[PDB]
Amino acid sequence: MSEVEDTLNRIKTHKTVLGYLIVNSEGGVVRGAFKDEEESKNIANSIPLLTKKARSVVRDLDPTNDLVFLRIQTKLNEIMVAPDDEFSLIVIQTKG
Amino acid sequence: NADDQLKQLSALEGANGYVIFNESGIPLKRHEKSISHEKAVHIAALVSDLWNVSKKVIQRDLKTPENDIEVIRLRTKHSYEYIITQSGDFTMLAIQLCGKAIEEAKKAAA
Amino acid sequence: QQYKTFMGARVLWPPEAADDILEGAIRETQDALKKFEIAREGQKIAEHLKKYMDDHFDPYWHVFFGKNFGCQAVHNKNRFIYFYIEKTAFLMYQT
Amino acid sequence: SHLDKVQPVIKNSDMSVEMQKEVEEVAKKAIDYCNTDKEIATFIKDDFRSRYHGTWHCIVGRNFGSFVTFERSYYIYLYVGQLAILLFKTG
Amino acid sequence: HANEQIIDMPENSEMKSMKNDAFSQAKFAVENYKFENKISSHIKKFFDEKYGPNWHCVVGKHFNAYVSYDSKNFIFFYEGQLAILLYRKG
Amino acid sequence: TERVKTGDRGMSHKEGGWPGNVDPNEAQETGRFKKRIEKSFPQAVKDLK
Amino acid sequence: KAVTDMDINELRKLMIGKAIINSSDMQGDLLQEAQDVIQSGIENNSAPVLNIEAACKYIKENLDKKFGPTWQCIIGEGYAYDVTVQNNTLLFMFYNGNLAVLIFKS
Amino acid sequence: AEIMKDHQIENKKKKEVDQDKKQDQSMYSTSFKRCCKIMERMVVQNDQEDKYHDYRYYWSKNEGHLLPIWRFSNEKQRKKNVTSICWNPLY
Repeated sequence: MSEVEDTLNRIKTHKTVLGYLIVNSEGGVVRGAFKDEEESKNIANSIPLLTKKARSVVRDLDPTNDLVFLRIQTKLNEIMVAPDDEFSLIVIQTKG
Repeated sequence: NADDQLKQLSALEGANGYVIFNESGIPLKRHEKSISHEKAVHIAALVSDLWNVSKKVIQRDLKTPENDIEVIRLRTKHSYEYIITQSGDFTMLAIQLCGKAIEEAKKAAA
Repeated sequence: QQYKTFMGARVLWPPEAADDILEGAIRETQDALKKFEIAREGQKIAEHLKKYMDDHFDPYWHVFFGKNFGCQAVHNKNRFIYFYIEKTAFLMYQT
Repeated sequence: SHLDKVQPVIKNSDMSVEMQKEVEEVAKKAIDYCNTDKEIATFIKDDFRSRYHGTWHCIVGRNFGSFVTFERSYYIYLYVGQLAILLFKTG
Repeated sequence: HANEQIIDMPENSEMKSMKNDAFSQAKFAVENYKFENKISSHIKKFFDEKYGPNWHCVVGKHFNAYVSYDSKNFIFFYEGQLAILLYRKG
Repeated sequence: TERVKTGDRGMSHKEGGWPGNVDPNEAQETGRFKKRIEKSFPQAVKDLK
Repeated sequence: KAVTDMDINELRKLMIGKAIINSSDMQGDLLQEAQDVIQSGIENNSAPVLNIEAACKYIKENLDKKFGPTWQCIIGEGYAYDVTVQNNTLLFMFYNGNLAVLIFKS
Repeated sequence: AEIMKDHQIENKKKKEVDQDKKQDQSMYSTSFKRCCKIMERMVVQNDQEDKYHDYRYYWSKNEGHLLPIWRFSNEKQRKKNVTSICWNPLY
């Protein structure tokens, strides 16, 4: 298919995006498209724990209602994560 | 004056509830629609952990010195949207809906 | 019931046993325990001590050390030694 | 300045004032070091077991309650924000 | 659950009365008295009454012990969690 | 052998984390402490919201 | 209808006397004894509002007399623990809704 | 899980066949597609936030003012003319 593998190529090519990284449910790197490897390795380990911890937050308040999309916003950067059961998509977009 | 903002926040389209926290964890003021003190103690424990964890992780595990988190937007099933900000020591957790859920809530009220 | 610290060991202060047999006894256990540990191979160090008592003092010594136990035993006049070391309590009495 | 903000509070402390003061620092150090609640419990036990020997049991969470049999003068119950660090040694 | 005992009692010449009263007393002694020292005072006192004196018994949850005894008078059994040891000497 | 003394105590942590001087059950104690924080707080809640 | 109609607030209300076991390190026969005592125990001293202290006063004393002297039991809405226990001395069963019961023998 | 066992009425589908294939496009397909599509839009949203804040409520006596916001085009498709346009009656 062109459709997932093209959209993922499109959001990378898109201006003011550092890189898109797919995390496996077992905290593993399927695709990692950042500049420096330290950042990509760091993002691969650190962020999927925040999303699991942030999933337990929304879950406690209402255990029917599951996480569909998490967006953190830092001083310099934004961090946006779209979690699913099979895979999790992560991006880092610099604020305009 | 400091009550009028709570009245101003329910007035914004979509807004169900709000809950403010001290640096401690005590809830300062909540909405009457969201449960008072019972949920406000519960919802403090989660967000104070979620914040302090994320605050920590971005300064260490991302290896980005001097980059503190400003907002957190947990979007969910149905149309819930949990926005977490921080002004000075105090923090808070607003809950908005979307057109579909707002319309559902207005129909339920009707 | 009132314990006391003499020769780096925690003994029942009214010394039931004679103070020579007690001194030589405690010192041998401390010099046995410096070699073999109680945690690993704890059966061996008892049998070493038991045989030692029969050599230097009268025969048929009974030796009983544990982290937790409770015993009432009949013994000879001035032939009963009960001392703690760190946490482990060593009982022994001649017959 | 986060160490001044948390300000850990001690409801019930059946322990000496010196050993209590040590728990406050470890309790603060545990939370700012750890990424989740399960890790907090693990760090406290392991740190105390090293300092003072024996069989500790550590529990921490949002909402719980605790009837327990403990070594007298080895039980503290401190809550910090919404986390109750409860540690107790048994024989 | 008393997986490994050591039974060195006479058994032959109707002396099973002196082995069975080890397992029987232990059970009654432990549940009632509930104090390690006081068990070793009860079991000893009984075995002295029936089979004459110079019995030594030691009751502990965790202990090491090497000892001299009179052949076919020594039994080592676990009563529940607790580990009771009794034997004759002299 | 000296059996280590076995205290038995039963404490609930269903309540949230307050100070010590303040009682979590008592409504008065909490109500005043909230009014002490809002004396400063006015600018924060405007700027936060 | 069925699972789709059932919401969390309906599921909890529909059924309070349900029972669900997570972990079970303890032996099959000894669980059957404890499970019956804790369920009957909590419901008795549930009172108008659930006294979490009161629940674990009853369970502590019951499980001291029933089995061994140093038996430790804690219940709660939510918590994290690591607890050193003897072999086949531990049951973890949570009651319906927001009640997590850990019982063990130290 | 115990309630679904109690009441087996409309047993949960979405059987775990997945995509598999080991390597060279593993799954990357239908729940994950939604997450990719949502991510794209939300990445755009952040870069066009200035225009999106205007679009909703910029609020632009016998005078009118027309503001062009966005242009949707394609560089391959610059030869062709727009001709007819229409809106979906539902959305």
